[PDB]
Amino acid sequence: SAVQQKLAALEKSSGGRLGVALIDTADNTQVLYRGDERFPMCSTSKVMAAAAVLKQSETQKQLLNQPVEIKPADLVNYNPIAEKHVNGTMTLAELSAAALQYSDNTAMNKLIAQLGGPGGVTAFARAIGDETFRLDRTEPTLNTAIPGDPRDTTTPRAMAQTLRQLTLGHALGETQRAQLVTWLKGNTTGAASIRAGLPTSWTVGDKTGSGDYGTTNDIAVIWPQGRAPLVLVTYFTQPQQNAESRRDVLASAARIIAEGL
Ligand SMILES: *[B@@]1([O])O[C][C]([C][O])O1
Repeated sequence: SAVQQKLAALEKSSGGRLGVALIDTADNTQVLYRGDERFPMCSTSKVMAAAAVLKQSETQKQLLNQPVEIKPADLVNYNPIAEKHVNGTMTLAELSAAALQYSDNTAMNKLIAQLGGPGGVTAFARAIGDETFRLDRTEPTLNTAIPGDPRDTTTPRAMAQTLRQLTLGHALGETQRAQLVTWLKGNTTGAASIRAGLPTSWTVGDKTGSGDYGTTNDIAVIWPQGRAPLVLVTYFTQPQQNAESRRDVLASAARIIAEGL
């Protein structure tokens, strides 16, 4: 199609490897570019950790209000929110919000621990039918994004389908679903990624991700005004270990997708 030619050309101009999956919920059609290739998830994995805790709260009604201590030893490389609560507590809700809306790495590690380790996050994925997602490490080492390394990867197709189920489907209870959507809509790190390639009137909830090898990711649910929502996953990684982020590629891919609709 025209879109796949344009995405292929974008990829060629960028010098990296681009993965795209769009689901149009109107007719359930899919647009895929390298949709079945594995990409390092980096912080896009945090959506799975938050959703897993949300699933736990369906039975543990008060779980999200459970205070969790933030100790200096818990601090890793990027903790914009946890930093503000060292030697104090944050609720599991506040940690989920920090993981999603500020990409706090310490918060992500507390969610993993709540789930009993990375195997606990991966288990939730299998439970909702995602047999591709795999989380193997904690922050910050899950961001190494080494070419060919299957650890901490998923495919654009698998992630799009799963993000659809979590936000638009019923993988989560109604209250949990609404909370996840509210959290994603309030993401603060995505202004230069998918959002930048779309009309300003469209409502977007997304989770960005970055890591080594110039890995630059964004996954988003999109509510166009008057139109059925869309799910868009954009994964991008590069061959140089110290390559710079390329959020512009994510915006250009989003723009090319928006043109085809
Ligand atoms: B994710 O990828 O987003 C930011 C942090 C930096 O380690 O992780």
